[PDB]
Amino acid sequence: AVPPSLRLPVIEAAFPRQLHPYWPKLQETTRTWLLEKRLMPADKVEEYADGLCYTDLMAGYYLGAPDEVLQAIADYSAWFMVWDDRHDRDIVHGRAGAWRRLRGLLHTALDSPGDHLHHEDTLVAGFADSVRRLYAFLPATWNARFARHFHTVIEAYDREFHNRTRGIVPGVEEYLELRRLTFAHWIWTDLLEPSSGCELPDAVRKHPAYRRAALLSQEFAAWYNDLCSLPKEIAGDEVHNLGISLITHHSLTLEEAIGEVRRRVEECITEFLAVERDALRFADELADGTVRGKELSGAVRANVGNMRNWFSSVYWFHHESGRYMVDSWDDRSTPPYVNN
Ligand SMILES: CC[N+](CC)(CC)Cc1ccccc1
Ligand SMILES: [Mg+2]
Ligand SMILES: [Mg+2]
Ligand SMILES: [Mg+2]
Repeated sequence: AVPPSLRLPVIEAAFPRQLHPYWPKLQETTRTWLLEKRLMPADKVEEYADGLCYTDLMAGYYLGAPDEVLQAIADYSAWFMVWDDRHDRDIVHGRAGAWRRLRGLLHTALDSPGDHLHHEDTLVAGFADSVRRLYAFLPATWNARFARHFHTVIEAYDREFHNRTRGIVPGVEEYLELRRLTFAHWIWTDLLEPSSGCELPDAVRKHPAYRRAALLSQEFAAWYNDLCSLPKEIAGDEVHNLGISLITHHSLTLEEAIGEVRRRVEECITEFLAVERDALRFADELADGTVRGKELSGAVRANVGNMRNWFSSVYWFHHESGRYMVDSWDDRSTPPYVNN
């Protein structure tokens, strides 16, 4: 059961959870990867990794993915969690130089991951290993789009570094634009395609129904994260959160901001339900009787189905993962799974 302040009855009633059959092997393989790439200390891997539920999150999202595709996605996603932790710790400890150098190496490794597989910085080497594997599934045109999207994500993280160092809370609209990048909306959307085995042509993925369904899936996920991660983020002096922007710039109380974020999250669901009908009609239209048409139709249908799965996976992840359980920590500002 979910606390009433975080409960979304429409998710529970209309978005039933799904789990990829590879999940049991995925859980252990990603844990071993985190250990072997030295992305987390061995004792913290053993104590916390399974409880963090990072593989559960992805195995509830990219249904139908080939096992090796899901493995690369899960490793990359766990890396992404550790990177968020490193970014936070660099801010907290004022390591502007270390952040800047890491930022530059990630930009370079993103374009040439093979060159960085054995880099002295284990965080860079881990990134490169996952990215090189992601680059082996689809044509180089997809790889170039992934890279373009992630260069933008890195710079959004750099903007967050500047905001927190300068004591700046973004305005609400500024935040919503930034959040599409710090949450990596377009990366998760890109990764639908290797999961269904097909790079979608620009004309297909830029169709308004596909774009809008993809957007709303990610807006829900990011703002639901904001709702559930607000306590940990307040305790950690994090400033990036829709609720924090509302409190700071619209002078809402903590209770008023929670209610406002909740209402915006709820609206994402029913806006998605409306556009999902249009997106599945588009999927039907692509089935024009040709082989390629059947392939594109099936791929769009699978991707839209996983856009829907993201709602339930993200919902339950926030209640299962130890990442957000600030009430259990000795130091509310320092999560125990983080390298401080
Ligand atoms: C730091 C976490 N994350 C993914 C690694 C950054 C993009 C957002 C996220 C949080 C919770 C669920 C799903 C994604
Ligand atoms: Mg964070
Ligand atoms: Mg973050
Ligand atoms: Mg958060």
